[PDB]
Amino acid sequence: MGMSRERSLQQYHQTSDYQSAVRKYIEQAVGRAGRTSLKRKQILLFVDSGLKEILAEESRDPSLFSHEYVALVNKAKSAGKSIVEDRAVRRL
Amino acid sequence: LTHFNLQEFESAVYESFDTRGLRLSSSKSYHHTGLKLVEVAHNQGTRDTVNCKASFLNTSPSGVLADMVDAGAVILGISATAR
Amino acid sequence: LYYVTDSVDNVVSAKADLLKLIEKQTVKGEPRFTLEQQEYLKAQIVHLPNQSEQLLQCSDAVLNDVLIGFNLNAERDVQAEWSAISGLRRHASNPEVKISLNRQAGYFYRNLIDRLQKKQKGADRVLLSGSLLASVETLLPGEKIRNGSAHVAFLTTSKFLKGFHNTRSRYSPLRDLSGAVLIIDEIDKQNQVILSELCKQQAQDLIWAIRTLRANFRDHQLESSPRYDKIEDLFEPLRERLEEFGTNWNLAFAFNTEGANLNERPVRLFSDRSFT
Amino acid sequence: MNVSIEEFTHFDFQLVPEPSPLDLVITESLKNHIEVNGVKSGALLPLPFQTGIGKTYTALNFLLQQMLEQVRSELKEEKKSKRLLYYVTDSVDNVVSAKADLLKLIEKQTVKGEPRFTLEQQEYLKAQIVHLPNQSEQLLQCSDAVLNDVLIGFNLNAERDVQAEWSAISGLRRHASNPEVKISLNRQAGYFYRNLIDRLQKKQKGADRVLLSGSLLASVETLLPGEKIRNGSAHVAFLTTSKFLKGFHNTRSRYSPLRDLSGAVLIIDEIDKQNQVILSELCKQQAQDLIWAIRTLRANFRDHQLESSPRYDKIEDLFEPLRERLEEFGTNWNLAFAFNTEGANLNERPVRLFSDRSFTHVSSATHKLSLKSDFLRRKNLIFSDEKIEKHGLLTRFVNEADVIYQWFLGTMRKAVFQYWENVRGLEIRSLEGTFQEAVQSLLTHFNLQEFESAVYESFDTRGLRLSSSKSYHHTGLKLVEVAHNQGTRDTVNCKASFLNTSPSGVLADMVDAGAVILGISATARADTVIHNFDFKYLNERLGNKLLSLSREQKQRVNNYYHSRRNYKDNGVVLTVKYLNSRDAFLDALLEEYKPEARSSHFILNHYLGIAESEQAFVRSWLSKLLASIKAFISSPDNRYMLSLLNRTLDTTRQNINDFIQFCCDKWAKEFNVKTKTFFGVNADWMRLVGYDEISKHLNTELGKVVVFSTYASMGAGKNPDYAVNLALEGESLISVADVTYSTQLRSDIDSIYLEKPTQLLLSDDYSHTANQLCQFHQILSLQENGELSPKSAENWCRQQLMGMSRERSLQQYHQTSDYQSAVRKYIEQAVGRAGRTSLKRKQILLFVDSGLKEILAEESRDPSLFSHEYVALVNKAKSAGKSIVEDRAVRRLFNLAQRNNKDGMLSIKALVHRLHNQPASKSDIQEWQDIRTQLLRYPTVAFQPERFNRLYLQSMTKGYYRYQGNLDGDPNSFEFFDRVPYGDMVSEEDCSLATLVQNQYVRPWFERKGFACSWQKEANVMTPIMFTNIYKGALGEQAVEAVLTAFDFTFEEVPNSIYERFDNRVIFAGIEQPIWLDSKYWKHEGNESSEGYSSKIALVEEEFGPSKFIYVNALGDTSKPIRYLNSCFVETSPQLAKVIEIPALIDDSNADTNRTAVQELIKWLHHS
DNA sequence: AACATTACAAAA
DNA sequence: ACATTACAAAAT
Repeated sequence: MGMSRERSLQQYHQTSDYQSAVRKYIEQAVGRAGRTSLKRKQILLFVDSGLKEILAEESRDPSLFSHEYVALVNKAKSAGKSIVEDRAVRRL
Repeated sequence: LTHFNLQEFESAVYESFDTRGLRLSSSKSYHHTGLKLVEVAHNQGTRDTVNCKASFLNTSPSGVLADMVDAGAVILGISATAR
Repeated sequence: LYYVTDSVDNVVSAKADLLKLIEKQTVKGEPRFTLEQQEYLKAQIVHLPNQSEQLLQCSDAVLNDVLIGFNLNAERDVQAEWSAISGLRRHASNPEVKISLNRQAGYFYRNLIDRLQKKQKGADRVLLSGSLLASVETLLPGEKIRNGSAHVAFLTTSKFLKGFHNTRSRYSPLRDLSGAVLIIDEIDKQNQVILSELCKQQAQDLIWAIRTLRANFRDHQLESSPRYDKIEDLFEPLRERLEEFGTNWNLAFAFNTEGANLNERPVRLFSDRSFT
Repeated sequence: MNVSIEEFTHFDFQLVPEPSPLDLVITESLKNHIEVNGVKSGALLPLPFQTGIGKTYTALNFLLQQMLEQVRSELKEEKKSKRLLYYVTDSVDNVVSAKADLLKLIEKQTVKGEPRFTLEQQEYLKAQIVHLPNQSEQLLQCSDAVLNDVLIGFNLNAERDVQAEWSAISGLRRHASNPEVKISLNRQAGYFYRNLIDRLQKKQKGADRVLLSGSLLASVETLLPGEKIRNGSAHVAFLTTSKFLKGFHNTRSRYSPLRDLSGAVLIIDEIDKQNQVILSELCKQQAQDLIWAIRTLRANFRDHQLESSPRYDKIEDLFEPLRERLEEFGTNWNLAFAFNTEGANLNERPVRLFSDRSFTHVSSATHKLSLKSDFLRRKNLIFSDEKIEKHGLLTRFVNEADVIYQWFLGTMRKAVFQYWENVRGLEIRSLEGTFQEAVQSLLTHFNLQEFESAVYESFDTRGLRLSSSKSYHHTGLKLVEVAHNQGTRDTVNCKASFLNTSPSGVLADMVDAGAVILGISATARADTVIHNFDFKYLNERLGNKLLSLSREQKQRVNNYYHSRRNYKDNGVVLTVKYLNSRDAFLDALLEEYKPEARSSHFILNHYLGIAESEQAFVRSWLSKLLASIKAFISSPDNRYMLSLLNRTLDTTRQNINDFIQFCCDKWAKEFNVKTKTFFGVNADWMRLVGYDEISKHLNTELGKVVVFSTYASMGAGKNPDYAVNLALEGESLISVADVTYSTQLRSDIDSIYLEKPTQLLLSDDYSHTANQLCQFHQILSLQENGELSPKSAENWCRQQLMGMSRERSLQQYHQTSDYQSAVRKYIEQAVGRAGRTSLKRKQILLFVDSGLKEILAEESRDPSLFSHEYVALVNKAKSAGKSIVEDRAVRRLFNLAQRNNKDGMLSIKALVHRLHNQPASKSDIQEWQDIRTQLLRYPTVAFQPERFNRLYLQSMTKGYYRYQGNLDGDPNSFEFFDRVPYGDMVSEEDCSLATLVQNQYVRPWFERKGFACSWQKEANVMTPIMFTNIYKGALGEQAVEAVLTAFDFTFEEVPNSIYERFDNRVIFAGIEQPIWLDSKYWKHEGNESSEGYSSKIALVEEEFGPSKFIYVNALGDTSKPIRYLNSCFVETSPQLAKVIEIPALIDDSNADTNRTAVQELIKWLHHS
């Protein structure tokens, strides 16, 4: 019918694919900023609070995550756990 | 194409062999069937005939990658968010 | 061997770093490769940019050599375009000139390579050796791949999907991927790059196409030479299907619409081809 | 705000300036055309107005008068469309200058001393004139504001593809450096204009059509000058010939003037040159693959149908015969298979075939090429039979395919016209408004969209169209190349290039479409078909539509020219000299140039850079040129010399220049006169410092000037005059007119040297195919006019197809009188373009290459309109007495007799072959019967025929002639008239018509049928082929039919299965078995075999069983016995014979019927 | 009443 | 063995 981009985005935001894409963008952003070996005493990360509920849903193996991404995920998860629908069951 | 007098399909055929010359059959998946969008509208310059202009996607990017792997190519994809 | 990534800058930088690695690699403290071995290794690596940048990086001497060696120096339509582009080149002002220079470079490269391929396909095929071979390999990096001088190619994803020219035709890597090795940098973005390439295909008029196929497959036949052995049997079911379909839908008539609301807006149909 | 038409209300349209005799010459001639013919008929008026007499002023005054007539009609008719006016010439510079002079004429015209037009009237008049340049120059003259307004108003400002291109071009515009940038800028302007106008037209065609008004309308009219013509704001257009032929764009489509020429007026400057210009476009057409085209037409016309709506009424019947022909052709040639070649020599070289489409066919193959369908291989193979099989030839297949393709294009034109008629009927809008929609609808109903372009160009060159008239000028030629397809080595294609008409045919089409054409040129009626239109063909085709000046009008023009160029009464003398080559003279200056050298040949070979082979040629060119220059330097009063050569003296021959320069200096020192030289004065030089330097030097320095140029460099609008400074010139100047020191004081060239023009055959550098078509067109035009015999033309065509050199083509051309006419045309133009002013020297020196003396001495036209210099040249040449030359008229008569005989010879054979092909057609029977009827009714005609022109030849005698040739052999070996004093004679007596008509039975039949009983003593008489193969047979058949009908016999029409095998079928007394008849006019040996007669009889009985066969001789001795023969033509008993032979029906001594023979025939019929 | 943008590659 | 050149327009 020819709807608008805002309505397509609203349709997309109801999927867990959207959250995975958000976390992918955050991971790339924090990874493209640690390219050297000389580090300051303190590294400050400031995050839009709307990302917190998303980043608390990271569940993959952190064996290959960067240090900044692990710090972000731990800080988000520090607020406890939130009730979410399992991706596998809904996909089933 | 010259034996069949079908030279006007030449370009089309070439493009097909670009996107489907890379090709376990009755498996069903959007990634190797694609989609089709058809517009039925009046022909240019004449107001009493119509045409059916169709745009196709015969495969998805994942289908293209699977085709390259199945064609014998060894692919090393390097990315931190590769999976 | 292919090194593929999305950006041109990453391709150029990766080739530069490979050359640096060849130059400066050491084992146990001694240099790994001698100067001759380094030169031989560097000779096997080729870079395939878009056609405009391919033309603009060739000197006027190389292009004059190519034109003289293929007897295109007297065509007028070719010499006028090349003279105009050389004049633009010697007057490279602010990018206002550069955009036009790039566009004309692309068009001239298309025309020149088309004529060169046509000349090489015929019986009066030019023999390539020495300075002419060097000039052609400078103008056509794919000729190095075709001859066997080089086997490593640095290119972008879109260039890989479209292919590159040599003296004979346009070579498509996708049709010759048996045994090749691909190193794809930033692989997850190649999904979007490939999708953008796939969504650019030309639309087809289905009524015209089916009518043409039905009209031409009704009578026309292949020759029964050994080159066409068992090829005619591949098309018989298609001929039967076409004849039955044309009988069913009355393809002798042309198509039209009538009624309300069918004129203001064209009809749009979407199909996933299975159940949507 | 723009002026309106309501301003001319108080203007008086009867007050005109005093008209010059040239204006009367135009208007008086054009009025009698409206009287004799109608107001809707076109005309062609060639006006021999020489340059400098005021021809541009006259043409522009006529154009302004037409503009005023249009304004007056609009005021009185207070909505008819405006009458279009076109000013067409070859050069862009001439177009721009003519428009500038028209605007100046509007601004500065006065009547009785008061200004003719007010400021607002002047603005309104200037608003009606438009100029149409090429698309690149059209774009580059629009400001960025206009283009931004156009893009914004059509919502193209956000498209990326358009905006990137426009940004690139705008960036290029500001950085306009040396032409290295300008060439690319022009190319990009052309491409961007293509894309932008295409998008604008697409957007205007759809429902979302932008409304144009105010600033957007002004911007669009600035970008698209044709939109002004389409709206009706303007109706006068200045454009070039090529632009006129191609057309121009408006907001809807590309407008083609050729399709809308009804009522338009064309002013064509330098008309005779346009013959060449038009040919160029005609030679640029795209080649067509005939195999692909015919296969596509056959596949798509087999099933696809048009809709039966009222818009398509009676259009399908236009295409039904083409469908039947296509299906029959496809079965005949097995178009289900693809084509290929095999054999020796068929691979190294492609096959080339040339056809004039009537009687000139040439093949590049040494042996006849055959075409065979191999069903086992499923292929169509082209063979070379190393051993006549009429069926199965490549030439037959190619000719039939070409015929079918052209038939399809013509039927598409007819269908477009019918669609326009139906649409006009329904929606009650010109032929141009429905042309594209009709083409699209027809091609999409038939699924034949790939022919779209092929249709459009055709309607350009054949939509401009007294039918059975035969002439090369409206049939054209065809060049076919059979060669392997690209990329595949087992199929071939047949690429064909066509010329469907000649430039003369195009001009005749424009005149017949309702256009009034004024062609202005001093050499407008030259006697060349190579460098001018064919005016014999134009006269034949147009009749009184081709206007001309009477003797009194010509004398008025001559008096006006003499009054403005009075030489004799003002003491101006023209001294003409003819220069021969002098070897010792050149040797002297050669030795003085390099005194250290041993011989002059060493100097030419080493110092001048002349190769030893060409030295002699140079020694003829140089020794003449210098001989003029010296004679110019020793002349005291002369200042300005122009040397017209064939080759440019640029830096490529720099060394030669030095030698000439040296000589000049020496001669200057020998005569104490300063001399300046201008070498290499060509078109590129004029684009640089632009001939104003020579004028300034003549105006400011007291020395002689010698300019070295060529014929090609001196164009129509070059104007080589300088501003006179009376201090530098003495008393040598003379005024030859009566004008009171009009504006500036200017003089012209005073001394001239003329070389013999050389490369007088046209050529095309666009491509190899275009040049081939140009050469073939020239050969065929020379054959059509009669300058070549058919044998010479066929040999020349064969050599051209083999690929000869230009020198051999020139040698072929030099043997014609067309060559001499072209030479004299070039000389006349050269001397006419050098007398453009009225201030003349005491003496005017003309130096002429002596090789021209023999040519110019053959001038024979009326010198009433020649210039003074040309008359002086002709008189000087003729001063050597008269030379014996062959008359052009009689030689053309011989050549045309041979041409007509050959054309009839081949046409009769083709028609008979088509007749002996069962099933036959109906147009073929009609053609055969019409030919016989025309010959019977008009054996000789007084006027030149129009519908059957190739059945007759023009003889020197009246009603009879002599010939000597083999009527069954080679048509190229026939001789006619006094060349064969003792030969076969064609007249009324050799056909024994007078003795035949004396009989009491044939004569009433001839009167009631209208057949001539005698031959009028006329100049047009039938060719020998028609006298022997057609006329005598018709006489015998008619005599036999009348004699038998007098005895109560009935005759019925033979059916097509046995046509031309037997003339008639006989019914008498109701005998239920069929009876077949054969008649021979007089006694002749039965060259057809008895086995052939038996074959015919068996063929007849195969379809009709037993019957009767009669072989009767119309005229002969009636005492001979009546014969009975069997099926084997052996004499047998009357009780079992099947063939009855009658030796004579009417006796040849007293014209008495053999009634006994008729009675015996009746008894024979009673015995069966 | 949702959501809220930049960037690029091959050109024909 | 002939004969013996330059110039134009519309561009696709």
